[PDB]
Amino acid sequence: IAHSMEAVDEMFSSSYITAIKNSSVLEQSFLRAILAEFRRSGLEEATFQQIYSQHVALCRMEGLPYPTMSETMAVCSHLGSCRLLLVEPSRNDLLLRVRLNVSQDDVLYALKD
Amino acid sequence: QTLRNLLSKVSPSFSAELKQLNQQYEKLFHKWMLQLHLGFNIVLYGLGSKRDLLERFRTTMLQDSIHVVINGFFPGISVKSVLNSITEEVLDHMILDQLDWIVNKFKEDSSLELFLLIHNLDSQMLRGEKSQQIIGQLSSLHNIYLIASIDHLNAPLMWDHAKQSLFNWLWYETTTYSPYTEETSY
Amino acid sequence: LSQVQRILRERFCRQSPHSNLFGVQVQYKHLSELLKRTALHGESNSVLIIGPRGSGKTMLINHALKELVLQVHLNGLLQINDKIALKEITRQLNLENVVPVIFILDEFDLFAHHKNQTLLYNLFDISQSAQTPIAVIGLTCRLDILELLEKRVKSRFSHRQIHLMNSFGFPQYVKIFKEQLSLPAEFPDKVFAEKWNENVQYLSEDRSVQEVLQKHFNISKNLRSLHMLLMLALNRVTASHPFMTAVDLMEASQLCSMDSKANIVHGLSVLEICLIIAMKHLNDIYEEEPFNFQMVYNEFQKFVQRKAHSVYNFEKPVVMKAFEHLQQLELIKPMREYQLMKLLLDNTQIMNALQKYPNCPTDVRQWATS
Amino acid sequence: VVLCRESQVSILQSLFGERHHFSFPSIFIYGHTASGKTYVTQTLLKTLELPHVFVNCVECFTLRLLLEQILNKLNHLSSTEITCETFNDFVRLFKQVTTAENLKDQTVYIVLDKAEYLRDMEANLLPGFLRLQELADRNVTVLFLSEIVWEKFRPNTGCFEPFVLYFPDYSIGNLQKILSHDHPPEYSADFYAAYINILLGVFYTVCRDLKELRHLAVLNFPKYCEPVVKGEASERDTRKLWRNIEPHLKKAMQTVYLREISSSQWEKLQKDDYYSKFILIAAYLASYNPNHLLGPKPFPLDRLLAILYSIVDSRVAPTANIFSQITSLVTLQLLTLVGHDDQLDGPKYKCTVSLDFIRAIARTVNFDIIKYLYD
Amino acid sequence: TSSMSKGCFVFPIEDYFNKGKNEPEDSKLRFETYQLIWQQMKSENERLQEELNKNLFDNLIEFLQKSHSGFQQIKLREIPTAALTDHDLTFGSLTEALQNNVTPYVVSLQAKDCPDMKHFLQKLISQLMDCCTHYSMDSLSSWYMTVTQSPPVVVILKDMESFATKVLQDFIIISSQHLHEFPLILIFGIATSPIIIHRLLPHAVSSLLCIELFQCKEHLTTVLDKLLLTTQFPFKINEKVLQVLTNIFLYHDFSVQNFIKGLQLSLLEHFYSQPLSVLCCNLPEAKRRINFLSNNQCENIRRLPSFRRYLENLHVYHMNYFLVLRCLHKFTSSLPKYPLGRQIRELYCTCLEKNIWEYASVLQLLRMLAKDELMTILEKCFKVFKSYCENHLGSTAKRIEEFLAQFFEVLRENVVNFIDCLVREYLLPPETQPLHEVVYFSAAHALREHLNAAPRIALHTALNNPYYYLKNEALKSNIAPDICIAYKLHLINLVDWSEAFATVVTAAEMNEIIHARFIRAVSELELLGFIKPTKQKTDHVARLTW
DNA sequence: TATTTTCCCTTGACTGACTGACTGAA
DNA sequence: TTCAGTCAGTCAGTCAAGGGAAAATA
Ligand SMILES: Nc1ncnc2c1ncn2[C@@H]1O[C@H](COP(=O)(O)OP(=O)(O)OP(O)(O)=S)[C@@H](O)[C@H]1O
Ligand SMILES: Nc1ncnc2c1ncn2[C@@H]1O[C@H](COP(=O)(O)OP(=O)(O)OP(O)(O)=S)[C@@H](O)[C@H]1O
Ligand SMILES: [Mg+2]
Ligand SMILES: [Mg+2]
Repeated sequence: IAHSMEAVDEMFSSSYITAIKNSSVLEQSFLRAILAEFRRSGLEEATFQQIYSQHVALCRMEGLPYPTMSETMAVCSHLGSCRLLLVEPSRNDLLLRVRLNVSQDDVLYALKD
Repeated sequence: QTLRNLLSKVSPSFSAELKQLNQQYEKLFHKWMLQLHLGFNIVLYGLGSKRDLLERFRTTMLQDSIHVVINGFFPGISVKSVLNSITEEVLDHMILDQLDWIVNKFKEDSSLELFLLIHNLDSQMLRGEKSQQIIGQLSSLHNIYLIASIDHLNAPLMWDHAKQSLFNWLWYETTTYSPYTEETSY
Repeated sequence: LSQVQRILRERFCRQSPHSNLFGVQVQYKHLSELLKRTALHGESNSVLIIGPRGSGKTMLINHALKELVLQVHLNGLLQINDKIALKEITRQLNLENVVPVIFILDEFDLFAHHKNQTLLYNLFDISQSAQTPIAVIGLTCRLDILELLEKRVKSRFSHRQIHLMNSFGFPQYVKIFKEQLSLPAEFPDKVFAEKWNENVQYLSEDRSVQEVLQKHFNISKNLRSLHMLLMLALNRVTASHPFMTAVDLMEASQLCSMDSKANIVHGLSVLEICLIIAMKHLNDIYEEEPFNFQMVYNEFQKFVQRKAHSVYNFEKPVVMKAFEHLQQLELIKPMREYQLMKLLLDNTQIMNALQKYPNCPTDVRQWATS
Repeated sequence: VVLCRESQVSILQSLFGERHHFSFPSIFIYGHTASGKTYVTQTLLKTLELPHVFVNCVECFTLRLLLEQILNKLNHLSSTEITCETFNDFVRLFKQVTTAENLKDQTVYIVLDKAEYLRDMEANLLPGFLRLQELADRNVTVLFLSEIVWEKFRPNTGCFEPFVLYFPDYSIGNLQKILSHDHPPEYSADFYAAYINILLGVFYTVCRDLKELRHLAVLNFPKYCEPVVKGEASERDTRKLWRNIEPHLKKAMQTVYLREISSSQWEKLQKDDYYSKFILIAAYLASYNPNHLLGPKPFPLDRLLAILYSIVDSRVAPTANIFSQITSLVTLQLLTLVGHDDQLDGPKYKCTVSLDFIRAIARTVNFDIIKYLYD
Repeated sequence: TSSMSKGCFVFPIEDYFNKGKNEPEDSKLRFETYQLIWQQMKSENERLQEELNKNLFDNLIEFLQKSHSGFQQIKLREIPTAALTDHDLTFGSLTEALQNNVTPYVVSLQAKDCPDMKHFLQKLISQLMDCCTHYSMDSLSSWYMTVTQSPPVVVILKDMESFATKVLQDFIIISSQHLHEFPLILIFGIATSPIIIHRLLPHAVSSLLCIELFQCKEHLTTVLDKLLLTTQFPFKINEKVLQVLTNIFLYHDFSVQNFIKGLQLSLLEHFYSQPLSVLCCNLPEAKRRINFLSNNQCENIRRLPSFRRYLENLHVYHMNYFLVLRCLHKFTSSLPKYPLGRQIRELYCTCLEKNIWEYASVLQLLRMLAKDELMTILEKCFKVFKSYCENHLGSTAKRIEEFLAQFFEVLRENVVNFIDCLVREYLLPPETQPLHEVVYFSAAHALREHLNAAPRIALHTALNNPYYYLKNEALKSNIAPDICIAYKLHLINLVDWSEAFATVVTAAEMNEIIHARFIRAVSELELLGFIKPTKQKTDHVARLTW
């Protein structure tokens, strides 16, 4: 029964949660900043500026060094390339709408551990 | 609508008073042709409808000539139709390219003479500037003659200095009181 | 020496195969076992390897193929149309004259963007039904590869998934860094090889090196970035500098993480800086609402007439030209006058960039602060 | 020759290493307009005598032109015609053509400039060029030249990240040293240095572009030698020349800098030492009234006629000529109708003219616009 | 016959020209003379236009010469460009100006067939091949090297304002990079303010181009000096006709076409209404027509009011009057204030209005003039005298020669006396001499109403005061056709308007036909550009407001 | 090159809150 | 002469249709 259970939960389950778990530190901070901004506002779309400000605040809270805009843009591009978000960052830069590609409860369940 | 069209038993109050003006302005037909043959075109602006005057003019004068009439008041006319009538039936041939071909044809031969009658030039179907450009290039030729009429208060806005430079316009105050019975579609 | 430089250039830049593998024991074992099954036997299978870019997806296949007949490699960028793919397949299989085989599909996700996914559907059908043994493995960066496919092609798609994540901690990253910058045992000069290994050993525990490693670990665990870092660091080694030093790694780390927007702003001129300060003021007063050239020009005129010196009395054409120049670098995007312009910068970035500006006067600084 | 460029040059030369060595697949250079991304790399690749193919993205507006020009230049450097249609065919032909002896164990470079257009050509072309060393596997390096930072070249899917590089911002000393080198042999180097110094002091505030600045210097030089030719001033009269030349440069800043006056006319000069107006004024006054910041607004013909009658204290009969004259202006782009609901019934017009032109027009016929424009 | 559910139904010259039984033969002589005169007019006008266009093209050719002088290590060389219905022929002439002089290779392009760079280059290379496959600028350079083995290429963009901005930018950018290997020259056609250029070509792109600008009242002054101020042409006009023509030209539109049109309309009306227009021709033809005249023609000559008061004498009067007026214009234009007038038009108007002797106001400045002005004016007068031969004023030329050769106050006073005696001696109003009305026409209302008619004024007159053309005492301070009743009642919901119209039409007198008349009036009003139905009331529209 | 569909931006009337002139102090 | 309560006259927020150029298809 163990073999069948492993097969069924390895070939059917979604891999978003463990992909979030294995993500880097700055990526986790970016996710936390987006979640906090959404809690403040309640909308499913937000520009890059508010998320960047929330991320600066969270980095100051964590004691991390001051992050530049280009580094945040690179992190966002990497996150988009794996479709964890939805964005069109090719041409517009500071005014990018960012949407969660998965449910918020899954993100919280991944980030609680 | 039909009930109104059927009822036409009314009679004008001043009968002979209006009748005399008809001849008063009919006396100008010879002057009209005198002007028109020498490189001008004639426009009618007045309160009453000129269709009666146009009919009398075509009966009295437009008999021994090649003439084509445009009923611009019809709600379904466009310049393509008049171009088709010119090329297919007036000419024995069997829209910009068509206009170029017609201009070239009349440039080739000066033996063809046409009288272009336009009952209404300011109708909603011919208020476009490009259509007026086409008609101006047509009537700019010395082998086409133009009699036209305008009734809109804001009519002259339709053409500009270049377009009015194309038409060698001549004006004629003809203030009849004829009703617009045929023109009004109700 | 030239030999070690050539060896490392071949190691990092070309990403040539290497014997040492990191945290992929189970995945590579399974992949090579399946390849052996599909080679020694007639069974056909289909596998997708999903991972973030630069995580060494290519290496697994490139090494398990060596663990093992014709192979076909298809990249989504070269063949964009089904006719091109058919031409390449016919030419590579040496059956062009006529008209088990291994299919390798790089950039698999793009193949889901075709008009009918005909190539993928046919490959799935022949894998599932045809007696000829065919093995198909695709490379994937998107985590939603299961939703870009049609229902039927998904039905025939065997759900064999490999996940290449960077599931290793910081001390393991330290071990990886130590091992990656080590000469092998095949080098001609052996005493220098041992001394080089001793030097990299010593560099391993230097805490200023640990600063660089922690920083670039927070940025990106992707090994491609680390290889780029090592190559850039190695570029600063010649005969006069026989060994690498922690200061070199600090220099490389700083050179890898400099912001471009601040540099561009540092590249601007006086009038551009003044216009940007006026732009920041207008954006502050009008919270997140657009503007045009006239309001900015009036604000600038007010500043120069009232607070600034009588010098810098510039007309309208020069300010319009400066606005055109700023629009040319795509720092200002429309939503020519009376046009709803907007800004593409952050306030603190402008402040920091002005902090480094060489010849910034004092009145302009006060205006920026005020 | 390259001046004040020794950091990036040495970095690049170290990057190349040896001919049989391997290098980066993609290096992305970025900077400002005249930063030097083109002269430096061209002089470097000419000095090193390496196989490099120079390509302009503006000229090759089509993919086929780009690939065929690349292939023809490469074949000409190696040494009839090669024509390819897709990227895959170009890759195959490149693998076929690089097998020459002289192109066997050397790095072949594909220099691109004005690459800002590559993002607007096709979706997959840029990733194809980024991963060229993987696909061709023939010791290939490709450079990128741009004025936009790499942040705006990133596709959504992500690709092979090039190594980013910045060419440095210039300075007063660097700019003068670049300028103070190509001196006219007919006068002193100190004279040229002083000329560059005063030119920078006048113009560096806004016009930092080295190309524009050198063009301005070339244009402005002949006026500067007149004081010493006529003998009224000596070569040591710094203050005298400054006073003589400063207003001339200040005026050239207003005129030549915007190129309102053609250079030929500039050099020649220095060597030689009715009812339409009222309709337009009424239109303008009606447009800017119920801020000048928010822009004009459309107005109907009724108010235009009313304003025109009110302004003119004379009997202006509403003839057809004035009606046609109104619409004779909209064809000069000085007006614009909006809505196109009807062509004759109440044509609303919007007046797209500047204030200075209106003021000059009013000055022509002795009328004041200002007194009617504040409310 | 002409009414159905379809919109297109189709059903000697002198006989039309002459309708009165007065004289047909004199009528057909008048018509031929009129046609000959107008042919001469048109020929001379064409000569003037040709001369002006050649004058412009000379300057353009010289500009191109100086531009290509530069083409004869790049050191920042730019692209030479020159900014410049009838236009179709205009540039056509330019072609013959350029092909015969500058280069054998010149092409024209139409914005209708240049949507992208590909079509632009394809058409350009096709035209280049005619003037003798994914082409490029390298293809152009290779072709140029093949054919020339120095002459540049000229491209005519006859409607630059209609091109695509991207195509222009790309073409200029790619062209500037190959000036060393492929010469290019551009000629833009512009019929608007040149500032539009800066709104299409960005300054970054525009920095690559060296632009030159190349091009109304002067035209009219010159043509009127060569039409009416010349003695050769026999027919002339009176004061008011000229005043109306000028006051429409320099007030309504700076167009000379309608001025020439008014000239020919005046000529036609004068030759149509007046039989004695047969009388006036060139002097030999005039006399030979004089010799044989019908009795009724002699009757008409006998009844002329100018004759009741009382040709060669009038003609010599004109030939001396025009020279004296030219001298007066030379005098007036010399003054810095220009009191009498700026152009010859105002000089002739003020000389013809009345006996000029502000006249003393101008003489006041005349009294305080310097010596060099006198010398220059005398030299100009002498060259004017030498310009025209067959002079009846040779003795005056000798006198002014004596005046000038002597070269304080008395001499200037004497020469002022000489010129004042001249202007008193020759210039006069024309109607003072008899038999003027043969040559002259004046029906100001006819021409003025024909050329610049007023539709709105006529409509308002018809709709407000029907008595103006219906002479039955219908108005002197209600009893009018219902059209006027409705229009006046407008200056308005339909129910109240209909009730008021019904009560008014009953006061002026089963009656259901009043409703029918109301409907007809409303419909005919709607057909005119007056009203449009609204929803605030049953209908409330006031487009007129006048 | 010709034909058919979609939501964004313009016009307009319905609706509910707002505030200028008035009064009285200080 | 500017700052507190009143009211009448004012003013902006709010709920719908439809034109029309971009988008899609042949
Ligand atoms: N498990 C591993 N064992 C050994 N080297 C690894 C491992 N994972 C990554 N690498 C290194 O990662 C380097 C870069 O990997 P790449 O081959 O460029 O990535 P990739 O597999 O091609 O992925 P993409 O998305 O196709 S670009 C190689 O030089 C390897 O040495
Ligand atoms: N760093 C430099 N050192 C010396 N001369 C330079 C330098 N940069 C520019 N120049 C000179 O200026 C000219 C024009 O500058 P470019 O080299 O074209 O600058 P660029 O970075 O290529 O910008 P673009 O793409 O040409 S607009 C060159 O031809 C050189 O003569
Ligand atoms: Mg790979
Ligand atoms: Mg360059």
